[PDB]
Amino acid sequence: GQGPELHLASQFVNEACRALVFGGCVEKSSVSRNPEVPFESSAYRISASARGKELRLILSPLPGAQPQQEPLALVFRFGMSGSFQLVPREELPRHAHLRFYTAPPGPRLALCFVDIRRFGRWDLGGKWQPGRGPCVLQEYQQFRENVLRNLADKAFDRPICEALLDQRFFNGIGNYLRAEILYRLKIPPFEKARSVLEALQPDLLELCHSVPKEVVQLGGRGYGSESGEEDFAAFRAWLRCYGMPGMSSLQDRHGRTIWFQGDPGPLAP
DNA sequence: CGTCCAGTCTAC
DNA sequence: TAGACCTGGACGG
Repeated sequence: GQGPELHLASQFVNEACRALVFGGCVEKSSVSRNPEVPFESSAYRISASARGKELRLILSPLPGAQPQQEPLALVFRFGMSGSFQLVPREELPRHAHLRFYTAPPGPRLALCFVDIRRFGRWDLGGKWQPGRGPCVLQEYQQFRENVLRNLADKAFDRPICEALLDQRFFNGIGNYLRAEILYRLKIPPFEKARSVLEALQPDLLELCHSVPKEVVQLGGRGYGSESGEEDFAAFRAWLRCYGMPGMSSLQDRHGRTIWFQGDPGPLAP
């Protein structure tokens, strides 16, 4: 996911788990190289927040739950295919690598971290990844300032399309978003990043917030009340640039495809 | 059958 | 920097 997907995933955990109690251990699949979660409680609640391209779960035992335990926080990065599903315990999807089991009474469910390609990670601290800048959705002013006060950084020597994937400065922006942001302003993707940002000290940094916010406001992205194909219709409709007919595409220097209209820009391959 | 395509992370 | 990390779906032969 990108920032929107991580944000909706955290909203899904919050609404779906609002009225559930979990019990027992946190089960990791055998094949996952991520760490075992050392956590057990007779009764705990699960809640979530997103920052950029990370999601933090908090495991919160109820009063008197046993064995005595403090709340535990886990931070997830989703990679290409990470997600959360709430499923009936004996219909686990394939590639459910981390499971949280509801406690009785009621229908026995599992909250699953599901990750086909296993690019996703999680860590035992609750800490956000040091080096990631502020969330473009939830920390706009901090995000904007952190870019504008570090324009000398060699990160801004690169093309604007490459700079926009640098999670030190645009935590939450990924490949579809960089195409959608740059198309809204018709900024050539291979313009020098420092050139587009010096010109700023509704601009590019504001759309780094408002464009991803639009996706959040659509809802869906796997987390909606509407069907899987229904939310996917709404998203494909909203996209104006990414993989759309009549648009150009090039490989950036890490081989990631950038979609654009018109002038590729000066630093183009 | 085969190829190609869809965000870090780490060893050069 | 360039390759590694993975699975599956679309498409070509």
